[PDB]
Amino acid sequence: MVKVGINGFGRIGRLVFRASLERTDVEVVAINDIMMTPDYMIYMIKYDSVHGKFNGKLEYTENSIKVNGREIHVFCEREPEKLPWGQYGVEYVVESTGVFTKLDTASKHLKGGAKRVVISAPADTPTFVMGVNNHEFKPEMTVINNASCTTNCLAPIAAVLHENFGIVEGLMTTVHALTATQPTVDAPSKKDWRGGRAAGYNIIPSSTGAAKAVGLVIPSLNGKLTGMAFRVPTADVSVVDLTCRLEKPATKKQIDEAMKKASESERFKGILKYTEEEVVSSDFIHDSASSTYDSKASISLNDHFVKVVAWYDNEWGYSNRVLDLIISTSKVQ
Amino acid sequence: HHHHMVKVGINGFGRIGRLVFRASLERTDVEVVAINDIMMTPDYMIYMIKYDSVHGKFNGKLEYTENSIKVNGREIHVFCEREPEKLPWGQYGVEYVVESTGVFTKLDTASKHLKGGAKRVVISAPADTPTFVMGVNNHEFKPEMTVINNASCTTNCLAPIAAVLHENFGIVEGLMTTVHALTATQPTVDAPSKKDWRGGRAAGYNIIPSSTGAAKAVGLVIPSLNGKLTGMAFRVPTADVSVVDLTCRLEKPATKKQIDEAMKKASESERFKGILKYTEEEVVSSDFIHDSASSTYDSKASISLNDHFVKVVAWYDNEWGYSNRVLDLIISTSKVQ
Ligand SMILES: NC(=O)c1ccc[n+]([C@@H]2O[C@H](COP(=O)([O-])OP(=O)(O)OC[C@H]3O[C@@H](n4cnc5c(N)ncnc54)[C@H](O)[C@@H]3O)[C@@H](O)[C@H]2O)c1
Repeated sequence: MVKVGINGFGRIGRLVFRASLERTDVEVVAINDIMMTPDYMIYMIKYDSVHGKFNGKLEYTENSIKVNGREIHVFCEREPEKLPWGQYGVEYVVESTGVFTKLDTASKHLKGGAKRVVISAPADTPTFVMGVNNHEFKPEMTVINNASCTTNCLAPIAAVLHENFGIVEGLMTTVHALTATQPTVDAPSKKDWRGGRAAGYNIIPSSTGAAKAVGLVIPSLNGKLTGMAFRVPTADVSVVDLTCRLEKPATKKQIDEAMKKASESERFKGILKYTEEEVVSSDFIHDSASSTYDSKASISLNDHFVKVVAWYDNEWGYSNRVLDLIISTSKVQ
Repeated sequence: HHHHMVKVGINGFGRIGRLVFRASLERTDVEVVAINDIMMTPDYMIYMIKYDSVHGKFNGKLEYTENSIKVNGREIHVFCEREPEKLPWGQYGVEYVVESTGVFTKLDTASKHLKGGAKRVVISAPADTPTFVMGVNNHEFKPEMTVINNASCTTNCLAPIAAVLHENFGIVEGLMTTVHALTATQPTVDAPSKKDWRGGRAAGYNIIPSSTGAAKAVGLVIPSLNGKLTGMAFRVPTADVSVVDLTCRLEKPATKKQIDEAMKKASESERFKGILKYTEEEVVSSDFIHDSASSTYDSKASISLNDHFVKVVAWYDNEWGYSNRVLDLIISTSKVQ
């Protein structure tokens, strides 16, 4: 078992934790969050507005929680440099506070004896998408990141189109569920004015590096994609809308068959999924895929110009990929 | 000199017909003198006119009688007929009838209003009649076209944008997405929708893929674009205001700055004034509530991958813009006899 510490017990931190309870090869042994105490922490585990109630046994002390009888240490430390991760045998720290997305600060987790760090967001570190480039990990890379939820949805789709038909150029939109960075009312957002507007009552254009980032995980696509986002009032589950020009001709049937084949390959099993059903966003709540290709919603203008639609639970799929990446890179020493 | 004030009848006081009516109260180039409906009585009509969850309260005197309503002293006759051939529009001086039943789109069907005395009919939706978008092809109207339609709100947003791109740089091909506010055809809970399974799912709690013919229909108002665009929609939980997201390949190289200039110049032209607007501000959808443009180009949100491949973002109040375009089309075609 790989012993994991979680820094920042938020939407991603708490769902990484629930996901870990379903795995036999990884175990969360320590949690840090400065806005919680252990008794409050088990309340936040128990009740979840998106993913429902957790029904296992939950107990607390003043410095630990117990989940189905297993004790997990709880820190409350604002500075990563001060977290004694090594004292509790933590091998990997999940860095999911949202405020240490830099190699500079995320590396301070190693000072306390963690051995590796996975940042749960894009960062100035090696970047990985499971299914696409996780086998490029090198053992000296002590601090890495798992990209964004959007990159994890788009990269498998782009790899299938590019490998089968070749992507000449592409532009992406993601229609994205609300996240914690948005306010409930019109509020200050110095670096992103539109992002300060009331989240629940607006379609809000937003910038994203996900399409560019696909060029980092798929090098031959460097410079050939870009895109943007619209934030909309839903609680969870987002969708990628990728318009691209293909080098070689592909009928809509050939695109469907390529996506279906890919969803059945060892490389993308559980990561890229395939549907022909009349689905809507809530149908992917608690679906652990990184990407589900929507055959009926995707459309072609012609054999060289297509719009592909792919769904992702931005909370649950990404959290499961964080654990997948930890397991994958842990085998590389 | 000036043009006459066109007398209009509204058939179907549903959401579109009622917003056309409200738009006409804010204006002086047209007046609605008669309203027909069968799900409403005159006292209930003034309640729906007075209060609006999107567009605010109407300030002005509203009264009702057994067969009419009064706005600021002016009497408007209210009908409750089933077979529109008997409707005596001509007795009340009605020149144009706005067909906002949300059903009637058969050419002969809509023509029944001419038996009562109306001269012309505008269908407030796509239909198997001549099709028009203000600023794009309204000057193609011929006086023998007694029944016409104003396309859809999405086509009225997309077509001005496509005209500027196509005329300045040339569209080779394009794929469009519209992220669209809720409409009345969607239910509040998961409910049967036999011709559209996704569209029966609860509207307020889902992103819902949907079909739209709007990108293909651009070929009807811009014939050289026939077969060069298609697209789709995502319905999302907002009350009003939608956005077109158009990904285009261009013939002539265009920098992002040249695209901005072309949209800006179009917004200042007599052809597109008040129809296509331009912004460089950090806007969000609620900033377009009660904005009567067909389309507002969003400079900061639009993005170019290269000089030949661009994504253009354009906002539209799907309720208020289209309602004002219906009245504009009435007026524009009334001048052609
Ligand atoms: N929510 C998503 O859909 C999603 C998907 C992929 C990646 N991410 C990324 O993952 C990160 C977390 O996002 P989230 O949505 O879980 O955020 P969140 O606001 O729900 O959680 C952040 C947590 O960090 C805690 N925290 C803040 N500063 C801390 C500190 N100094 N020490 C310890 N704890 C601290 C907060 O109390 C909070 O519980 C962000 O970088 C975000 O961009 C989010």
